[PDB]
Amino acid sequence: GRTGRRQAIHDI
Amino acid sequence: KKGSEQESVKEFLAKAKEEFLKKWESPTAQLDHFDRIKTLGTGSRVMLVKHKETGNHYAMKILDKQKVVKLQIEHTLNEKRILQAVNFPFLVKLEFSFKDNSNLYMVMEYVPGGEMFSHLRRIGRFSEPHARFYAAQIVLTFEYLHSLDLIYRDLKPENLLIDQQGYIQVTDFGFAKRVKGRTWTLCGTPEYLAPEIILSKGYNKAVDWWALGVLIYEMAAGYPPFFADQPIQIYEKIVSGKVRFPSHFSSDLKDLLRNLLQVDLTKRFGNLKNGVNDIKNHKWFATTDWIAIYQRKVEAPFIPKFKGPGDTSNFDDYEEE
Ligand SMILES: CC(=O)Nc1cccc(CN)c1
Ligand SMILES: CC(=O)Nc1cccc(CN)c1
Repeated sequence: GRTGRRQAIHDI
Repeated sequence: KKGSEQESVKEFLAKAKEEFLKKWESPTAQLDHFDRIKTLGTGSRVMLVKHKETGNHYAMKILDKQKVVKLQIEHTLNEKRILQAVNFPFLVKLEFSFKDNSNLYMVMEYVPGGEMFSHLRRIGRFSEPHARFYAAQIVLTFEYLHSLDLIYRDLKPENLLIDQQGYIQVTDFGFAKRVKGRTWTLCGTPEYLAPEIILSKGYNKAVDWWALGVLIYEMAAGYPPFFADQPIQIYEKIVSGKVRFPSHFSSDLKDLLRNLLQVDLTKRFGNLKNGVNDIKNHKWFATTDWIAIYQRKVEAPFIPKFKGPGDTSNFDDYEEE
């Protein structure tokens, strides 16, 4: 799994 | 006694809604008023700045109009309008906002303790009492926001700053929205999305309660419950209705998390007849003095070190543009 900072998603 | 406590919450929320509505219906500075110091965070940036006149430090969020090209635009207006109208101990305070030909700017109080994210990844996980202290603040913040029909929609440790008392400051209202019933935008962060968002269903404030379940799990485990290298694998895990727990989780914690990370909205805590009280009165929170947390009377599990005004030592480094 992703251990670094996670980017939000703005559409699909 | 619990009856008195419930009446007092009702009273506080009615007064909070009156104050919010005054500011919501009737909502400056300029860039050369600040020295830019250092980038504190960046995404699809926030800089430490120093106000030239007063010498006060602030966190300035800079939004490039050339990047906010997606139909992004509504969300930016949501963020500014909401932040100027709310008032709660665990919400970051907006101080100034302005715009120029290139950018929009929101200038907020600087919270120098760094992101919960950094501290959690460094120590690995938090013990349950430590995690509970942070979770209690989020519970109260969402009780406040939801009472105003605001959904937050981006809870995660990256967005929770630790202040000089060791308490949380919620930042980044970029997806927060006033929603009287349901809303439909697909948005958030993959590991923290409720199943109904992924499934393209209209949804309501219960997605924030699901996300509290993810956050409590991640704080207490050191990793989130739906964990994979690619977003599509994460989404398959979220919608399955399966969660496994570390062997060190208490049974009270697992019980609370099974009720937050509940795919069935007729069963999810925070979404039932008793609302937030199914969470506040859960056994895992039995030691929590809700009013003492709100009044910041509880000693925090740790206090970040600070060398003085403008100290950025608790933040990671970023490329400067
Ligand atoms: C003066 C004042 O604000 N009293 C108040 C308000 C709301 C509810 C109750 C009921 N205990 C009392
Ligand atoms: C107001 C403020 O300081 N915001 C901030 C700082 C650093 C990082 C992030 C990104 N979650 C946000």
